[PDB]
Amino acid sequence: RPRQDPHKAGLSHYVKLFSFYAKMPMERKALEMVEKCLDKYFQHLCDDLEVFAAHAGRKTVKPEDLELLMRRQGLVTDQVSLHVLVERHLPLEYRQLLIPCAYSGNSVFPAQ
Amino acid sequence: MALSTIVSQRKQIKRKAPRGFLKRVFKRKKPQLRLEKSGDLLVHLNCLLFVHRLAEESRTNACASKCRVINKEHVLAAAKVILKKSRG
Amino acid sequence: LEEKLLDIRKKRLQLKQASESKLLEIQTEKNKQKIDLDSMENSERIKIIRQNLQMEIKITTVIQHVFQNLILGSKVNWAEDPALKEIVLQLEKNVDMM
Amino acid sequence: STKESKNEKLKEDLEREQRWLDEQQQIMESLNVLHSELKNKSESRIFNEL
Amino acid sequence: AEEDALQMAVGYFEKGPIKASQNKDKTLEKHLKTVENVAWKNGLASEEIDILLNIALSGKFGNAVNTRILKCMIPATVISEDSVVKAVSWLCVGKCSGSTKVLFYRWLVAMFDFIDRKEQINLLYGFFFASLQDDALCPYVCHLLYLLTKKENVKPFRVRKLLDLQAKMGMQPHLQALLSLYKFFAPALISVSLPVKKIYFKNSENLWKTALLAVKQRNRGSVIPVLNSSSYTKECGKKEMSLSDCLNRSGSFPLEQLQSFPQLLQNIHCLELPSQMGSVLNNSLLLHYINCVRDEPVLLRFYYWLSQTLQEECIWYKVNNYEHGKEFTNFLDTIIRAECFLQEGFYSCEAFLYKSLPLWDGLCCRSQFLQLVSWIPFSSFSEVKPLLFDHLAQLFFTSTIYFKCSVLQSLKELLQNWLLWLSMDIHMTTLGGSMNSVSKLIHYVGWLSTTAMRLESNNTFLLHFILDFYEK
Repeated sequence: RPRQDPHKAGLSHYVKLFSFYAKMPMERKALEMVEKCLDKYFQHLCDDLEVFAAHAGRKTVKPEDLELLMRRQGLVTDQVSLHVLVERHLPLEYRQLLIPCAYSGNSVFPAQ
Repeated sequence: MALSTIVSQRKQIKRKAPRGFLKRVFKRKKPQLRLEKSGDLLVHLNCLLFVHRLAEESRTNACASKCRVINKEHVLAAAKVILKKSRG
Repeated sequence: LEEKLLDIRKKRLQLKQASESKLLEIQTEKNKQKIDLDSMENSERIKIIRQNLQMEIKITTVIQHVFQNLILGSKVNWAEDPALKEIVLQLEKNVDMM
Repeated sequence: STKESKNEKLKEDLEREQRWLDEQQQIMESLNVLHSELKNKSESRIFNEL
Repeated sequence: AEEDALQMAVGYFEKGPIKASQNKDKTLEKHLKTVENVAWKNGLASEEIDILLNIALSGKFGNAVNTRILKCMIPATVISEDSVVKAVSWLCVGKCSGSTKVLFYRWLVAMFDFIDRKEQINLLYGFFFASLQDDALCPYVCHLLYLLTKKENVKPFRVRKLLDLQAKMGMQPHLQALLSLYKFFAPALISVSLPVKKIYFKNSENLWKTALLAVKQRNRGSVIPVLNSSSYTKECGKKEMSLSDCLNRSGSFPLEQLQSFPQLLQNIHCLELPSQMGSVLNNSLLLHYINCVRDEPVLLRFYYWLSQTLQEECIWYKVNNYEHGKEFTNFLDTIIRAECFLQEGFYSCEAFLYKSLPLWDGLCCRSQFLQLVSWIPFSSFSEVKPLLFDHLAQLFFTSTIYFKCSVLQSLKELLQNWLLWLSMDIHMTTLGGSMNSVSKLIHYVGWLSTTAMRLESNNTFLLHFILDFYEK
C-alpha cells in the first residue's frame, strides 16, 4: 500500500543519477540532504530567470536566457557552445527538438 | 547490504527526463510566467550539469579524509562551493 | 550373441583400415595442390597488381556505408522506387566476394 | 547371476556396435565418392582473374 | 460467406478513413472485429499480410486504431520475405509514433521463424543497428540483432559504437548479451569476462503466445576442456592476405557450424580442430574424424594433455588424493567408452599403467583399471612380462577369488583383442614370431589357472572362468 509525494518523485530521478556519478558507496543519511540541495537550487534557479527575462523587457522565458545564465556559470565558453553540450549529454529524441538539422529538400526543423 | 549504506548504481536508469515534474515546480514558484514548450528540456540539461559537479566535489572530500564511504559532512561541504558557483 | 558380435567388430575394423588410407591420400593431394600455388611469387606483375586491390577495396567500402547513412537520414521511402530499392540491397554485400 | 549379467551386457553392446557400423559405412561411402570426384577434377591464367 | 466479409473489410481499410462519417466507425468496428475472429479462428493468409502492415505503419488510421491490428496479427501461413522489407522502409519515414514502433519489433522477434526466407533480412542489418540510438527501442532491437548476427555483420566501426553506448547507460543486461556475441565472432577486437547462466532477455509472455499454441498445433498436425574455436593467434601479424585467400580458394569449416552428422559427411576432409585437443573426448562427431587421421602433432598434443591429467587425478599415485574418488571413476569410464570406439588404446594409458601398477592395492578402481588392461598394443610377451605380468601375478596369488575371476576376464578380453588385430594383418615381426607371443601368453595363463585351482581347493566358481578362457 504505497503512497508517494509527487515532489519526492521528481527528486528521486536526480538522486539515483547522483549515485551513478559518485562511483563510491554512499551513506543513506547523505541521500536526503542532497534532496535538500536540489530544491534550493531550483528555487534560486527560478529567481535568476526572472531578472534576465525582466531585463530584456519580455516576461516569457526564451532559450537564449538559459544560454546567458550558463555562460555566467562557466559551463558555456567560447570553445564549448550550447549545441556541443546537448550532443554530449542528451539522448537522440531530445536532440531532434533542440538542435536544428536540415533534411529532405533543405527543410530545417526547428527553424533557425 | 545494510539499509543505511547504498552501493553505487552499476546501471543508470533510462535517460528519459521527468518533463512533467519540471513544469509544475516551475509553475508553483512563479505562477505568472509562461515557459516555452522546449524550455523544460534545457532546464533538465542544466540540472544534470549541477548534479555532475556535486558528485565530483563530494568524492574528492571523501578521498581527502581517507574515507571509503561518502558521508554527510563531505557532501554539505561540497554543497556550499557548488551552490555559489552554480548561481550566475 | 558372441558369434554375432565377432563379425560386426571384424567388419568395422576393415572399414577403419580402408578409410584411414583413403583420407590420408586425399589430404596429401589437397596439401600438395595448395603449396605450389602460393609459391608463384611473380615479381613483374603480381605485387604490382595486388596493391591496387588493397586500395580499390578500401575506397569502395567507405562509399558503401556513407551512402547507406544518407538514405536513412533523408527520411525517404526507398522501397517505393524500384531503381533505388535494388541499390539498397547491394550496399551490405561485401566487395571481396565479387 | 553372473551369467545373466553377462548376457545383458552382450545385448547392449550388440545394439551399440550395430549403430557404429552403420555410421562408419556411411562415412566410407562419402569418402569414396569424394575421392572419385577430386580425382575426376599457370602464371598466365592466374594473372587473368586478378 | 466469411471470406467475402473478410475481403470487404480488407478493401475497406485500403480505401481510407472518412472524417465526417461517424457511422463508418461502427462499420469499422464490425469489420475489424471480423478480422479478429478470422485471425483467432484460423489466422490470415500470406497475401493479405503484406496489405495491412503497410497500412498499419502508414499511420493515416491513428495510433488508437493501428495499435490493435498488430496485436491481432496472426500468421496462418508463412510470412513473405518481401513483406518485411517494405515494412522496415516505412519505419524510416517515421510517421508512426513510439507505441507503433515498439510493437513492430516485439512482433517480428516473436514471429522470426515464420518468415520463409531470411536471406534478404540479413541485408538490412544496418538499418536495425541505427535504432540502438533511441532508448525506447533499445532492449527489443538487441533481441532482434541477437538472432541475425553473423560473421560478416561484425565490423570494427560497429564495435566502437557498442562500446560508446555502454559508457552512457552502464551495465545494461541486454547489451552484455550482444557484446558477448560480438566477442565470439571477433575475439581480436573485444575482451569481455562475464560473471556466472541468468536469462539476459526477459522471457515475458508475448501477446501472441496463446495464438502460437494454435499455430504450433497446426504445425504439429572442468577436468575436460570446453570446446572453443582454433586459437586466434593463427594469422595474427600478417603483412598481407594470402594469394589463395585473394582468389577465394577453398578454406576451412568453422567448428560452430558442425552440429549434425550430414554436415560432418560433406566436410570430413577439411575441418577446424579445437584449441585444446582434450575436448574431443566427449564429442562424438570429432571422434569419427580422429578415428582415421594418424597425424603426429595432434597425437602429441593429446598425449601430453591426457598423461598430465591422469597423473594429477590418480588416487594412490602422486600425492595420494582420495577426494576425487567418483570423479576419477567417471573420467575412466569416459576414456574406456572412447577407446571401445576407435578399436585401440591410447599411448598415455599404457604409460600410466606401467608407472602406477606397482603401487596399486588391487581394489580401488578394479573395474575400470582392469578394463584399461585389455587395450594394450600387441608386443612380444618377453618384453612386457616384467612391466605388467610380474606385478599382476604377485597381486593375483595373494588376493580373494573375485580378484582372480576379474583378472581371468580381463586376460580373455586382451587375448580376443590381440587375435582380432593379428588376423587382419595376414590379409595385408614375422608370422612365426607373432604366434610365439600368443602361445606364451596362453601357457602363462594355464600356469596361473593350475596354481589358482590348487590354492582355492577346487572351487567350481573359478573353474567356470577357467573353462570360459579355453572356450575362446
